[PDB]
Amino acid sequence: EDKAAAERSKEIDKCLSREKTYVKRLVKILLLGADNSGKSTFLKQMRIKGIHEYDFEIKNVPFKMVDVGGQRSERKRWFECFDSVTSILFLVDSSDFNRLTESLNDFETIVNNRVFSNVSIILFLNKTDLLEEKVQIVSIKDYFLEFEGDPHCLRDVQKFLVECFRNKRRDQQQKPLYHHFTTAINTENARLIFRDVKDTILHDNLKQLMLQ
Amino acid sequence: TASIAQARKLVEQLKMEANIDRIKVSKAAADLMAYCEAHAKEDPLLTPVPASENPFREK
Amino acid sequence: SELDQLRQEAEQLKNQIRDARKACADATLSQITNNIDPVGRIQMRTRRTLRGHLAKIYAMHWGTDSRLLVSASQDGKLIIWDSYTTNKVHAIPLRSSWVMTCAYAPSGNYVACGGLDNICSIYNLKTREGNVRVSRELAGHTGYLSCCRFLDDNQIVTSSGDTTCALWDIETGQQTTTFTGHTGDVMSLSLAPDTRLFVSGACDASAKLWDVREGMCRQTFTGHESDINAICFFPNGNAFATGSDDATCRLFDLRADQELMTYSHDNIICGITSVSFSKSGRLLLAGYDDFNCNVWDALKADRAGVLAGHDNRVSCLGVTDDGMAVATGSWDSFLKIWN
Amino acid sequence: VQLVESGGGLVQPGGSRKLSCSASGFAFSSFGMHWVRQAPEKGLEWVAYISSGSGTIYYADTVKGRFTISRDDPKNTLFLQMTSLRSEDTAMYYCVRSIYYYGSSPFDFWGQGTTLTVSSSDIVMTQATSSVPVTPGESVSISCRSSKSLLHSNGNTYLYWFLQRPGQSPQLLIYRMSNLASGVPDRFSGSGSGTAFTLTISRLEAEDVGVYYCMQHLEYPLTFGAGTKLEL
Amino acid sequence: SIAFFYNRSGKHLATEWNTVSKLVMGLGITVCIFIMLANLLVMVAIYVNRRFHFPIYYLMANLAAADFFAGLAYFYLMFNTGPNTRRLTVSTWLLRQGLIDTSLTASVANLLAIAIERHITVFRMQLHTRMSNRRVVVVIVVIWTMAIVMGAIPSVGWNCICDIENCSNMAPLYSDSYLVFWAIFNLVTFVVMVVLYAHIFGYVRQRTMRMSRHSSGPRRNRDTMMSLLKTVVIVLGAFIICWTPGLVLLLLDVCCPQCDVLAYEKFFLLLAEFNSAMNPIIYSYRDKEMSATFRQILC
Ligand SMILES: CCCCCCCC/C=C\CCCCCCCC(=O)OC[C@@H](O)COP(=O)(O)O
Repeated sequence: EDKAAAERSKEIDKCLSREKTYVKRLVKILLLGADNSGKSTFLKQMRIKGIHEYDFEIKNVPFKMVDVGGQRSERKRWFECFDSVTSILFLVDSSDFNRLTESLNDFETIVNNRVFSNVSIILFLNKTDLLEEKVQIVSIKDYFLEFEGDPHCLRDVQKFLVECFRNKRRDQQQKPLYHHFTTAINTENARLIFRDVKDTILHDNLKQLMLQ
Repeated sequence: TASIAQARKLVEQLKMEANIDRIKVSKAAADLMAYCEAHAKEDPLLTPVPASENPFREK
Repeated sequence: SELDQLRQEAEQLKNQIRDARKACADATLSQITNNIDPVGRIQMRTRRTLRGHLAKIYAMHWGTDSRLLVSASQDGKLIIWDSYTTNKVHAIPLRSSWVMTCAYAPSGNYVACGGLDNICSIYNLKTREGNVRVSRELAGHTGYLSCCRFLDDNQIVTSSGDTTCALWDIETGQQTTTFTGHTGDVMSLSLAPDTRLFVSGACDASAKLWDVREGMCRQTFTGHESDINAICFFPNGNAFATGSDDATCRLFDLRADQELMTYSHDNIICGITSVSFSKSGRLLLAGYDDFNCNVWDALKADRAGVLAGHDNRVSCLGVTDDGMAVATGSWDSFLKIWN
Repeated sequence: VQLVESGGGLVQPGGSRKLSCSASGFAFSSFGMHWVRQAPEKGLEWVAYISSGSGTIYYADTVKGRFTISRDDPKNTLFLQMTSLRSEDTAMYYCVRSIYYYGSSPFDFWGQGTTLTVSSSDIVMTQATSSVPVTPGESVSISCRSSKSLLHSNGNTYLYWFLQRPGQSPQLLIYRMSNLASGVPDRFSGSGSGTAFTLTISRLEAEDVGVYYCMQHLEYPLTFGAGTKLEL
Repeated sequence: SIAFFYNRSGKHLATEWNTVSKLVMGLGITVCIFIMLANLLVMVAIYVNRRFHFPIYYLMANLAAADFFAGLAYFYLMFNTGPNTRRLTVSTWLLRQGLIDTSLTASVANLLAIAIERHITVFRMQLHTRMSNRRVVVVIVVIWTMAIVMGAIPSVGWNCICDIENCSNMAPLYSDSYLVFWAIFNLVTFVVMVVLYAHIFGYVRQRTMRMSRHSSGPRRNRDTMMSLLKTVVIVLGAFIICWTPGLVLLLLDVCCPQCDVLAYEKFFLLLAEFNSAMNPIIYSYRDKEMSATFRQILC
């Protein structure tokens, strides 16, 4: 009977509607980096052929890290299926002074895309302890120019590295850019991302409510 | 030296694509037109179908 | 050296190919079609609306029975629809939510899908256990899968973003033939009605006609500007139509080696996401990023209708094998049947 | 792939007996199940029905009130409860799985059957073919008829054909009067327009002996035609 | 006859059009045209723009319905006032006044409903675009149901037509226990929505200060905390300006018998109906898309 087939359709709708609540509170984060950045160790501290999505939960909020590998070099509009993500996480090696110039270009191409507008950025300067040892014995003036600070002060070099990243955006006044000098701390890395995506949503609500 | 083989195959493929049979564009244009006119009555979208035979309106 | 000679040889081959086309380019399709009756204003109405998808709809395909239909979405689910009664026959959950294509087997026992996971998965629809289970995963591509079209119950053709197309044997599970020759990523694919040749569009403004039995490229067509993201085959099987990001569509012929008609207007600046033909080949439907769908007089290039009613960019578009309906999906997670 | 029913036995009039059926080998949560009884020497008779998810329940007019049918999906089992057992309930009870979507084949798999002994409108579906002698290698036709037209507005004719081999559970041959069930040889064919139906066998064999039944699915008080024995 | 109550209430019955009567009618009518037109524009813009189909805008389109009604309820009263109030019967008098209360109650209750929607989608970690339309429609029907109840109780017994001794002077047919009950309803509403808006400001202010080291990108800073204090002041300041004199007269009529509250009553009510005209320019002016939508509607 065609009336018993209609009950099967309505039983499917009940299963579909049980997932609508989950997807209405889902936060997607796109993870980018390199081989030396430390993407393998960073995910090892997270208690969870293409993209490796890592679904998990923090403070009863669903999360999902869309961790592309080397495929992120693709430069077509089709590859930008991530226009619905809420934030972008970027891992950078602070110790490797030679590849900092290389790591400063791929950042420029991604954050200036016309698709990733209305998307916030998070920066994780990995291996800060190695930077502390690398500085005070090796100068950064031999690797970079236009550095007016002292090459033997951690706070002077750190205040310069972040500014190099922040100056490669031609669409600054639409969304913020957060930066953290993280390490293999293994504990605060999940909580630091939580605050950055909490205030990203808060500053989307304030304009949507006409409250600002 | 390095791209010599790739360009050697490129001209070989170009050689095959160049030496093929071709017809006049006027002959080709008539063939497409003759197909559309012959199957005009069998198009329920160009010529709308009465609501009795419509499977999406008869309910 | 020899590379300079090969470059010189390639320079003069293209001149003789253009001259061969130019000599045969005696007239145009527009001049011959200057005396045929116009089709008038096509008016279509939303008969049914298929609700239930939770995210953007990326792909949709029609069954050969002209009643069943499959669709895919960013949510990561596959739904089989009964277009007559808006009844969900099946609901297949996928492993990866980044699925950009889907296909229906001509017999009806299988469906296929793929995406940014670089593999194509085949699902058995007629099982004795009463469920839907994956039959085989087809690995062997180095880029994301962008299109797939069933050849037989045991053969499928897949195109990928690694600048190649392949032919598989589902029983064995190994790549039988690999089609090389493109430069950019292949975005589209279209099986011939006879199922012995097919065409593919890539992000280099080039379309190539292949041969499944021989595995070699027969013909090449140029004339677009941006990436070609939509290709379809004329019902006669002797021509095909393209659609690119430069807001233009063109009609190429496999025998004349030439573009015949150009489908563009000054009020359209957005690209074409989908292209489909009518049962008689007199209409040409194309989706756009301007949230609408446009109907073109294929023999006259004159616009003849608008399929408006979607709240976002139109992604998918298909016509049934009997020509009685048109289904369109879009980024607002709805499908609509137009008659 | 397996449908085992048990719980029957000798009972007294007025007593209560509970029938349990256990499924193993398929997605039991998406199948609507049935109870079909058969007198010790007469034909089959539909009894009850429970949908998938226990949405709708139907009963026979002879057992309504006294019988209750329930299912336990997580445990993969189906139950039948009888309270006031009379002397007309002596029969053999089968369990039949059935799934309903566009293009499905219901009533495809039948159980094994449990016996029960008690020591004490609707479409009338006919079959005037009580006995027929045949010879292997020939062609035969089995005729049938119904009171009402089984052809529906949506083009579907709801007539089914079943085969009960000696000492075997019934098996499905033709569903919806024209479609051949999976696993059945091509020699079986069906015909008819809206009232008179015929099942045709091209070449006979040694395993075609048994009783051929038939059924309607147009209105849920399902009725079976009388048996047709292939004497051979 | 209402002439029995009016003489006992110290009121007067006009027989000819006066200078005050002409000025009040003329000045109040031109206000009514703006209310029924500006609030009608907000209705169309929300419906014709697909970018306004979110829960916050449905409480703003509902506020236009409450304010558009408040224009009709003033259009009716203006005609039946002056040389026309010596003609209404008791049954028509209670209908004329009952339409005023059903409109002003719906307007005040919609101001509180907006203040709770903002407070909900600010302390919750979910996007307002990804919210369901179930809570708004539940609130919308409750707003309209309570307003009709508050406009029907004085006609079913809560009036002084049976207790002729103690009832107000401004409304001779209304008991003095119903003017006090209405003043409490709105005074409590204002106090609640002041607290709701002062908790939003204090919460976002403590988060902008915390995310100042890490977040040097163009968000937060002082343009955040000065475009949010301005909005709170305007929504709260307008309520005080257009509603504080009205409530003082209501509690002065009941409490002070030796008060000439009959002189200011005809202008303190017009000023209270001007709030229904300032509302569409307070909740529908920050949206640059809404302003752009207005121009595309008016030619
Ligand atoms: C001055 C009032 C400030 C705000 C009014 C509050 C809204 C209604 C709430 C509760 C009931 C109060 C009823 C009396 C308030 C004054 C309304 C009124 O009726 O004023 C008289 C005015 O029609 C003209 O009087 P007539 O010329 O005799 O009709």
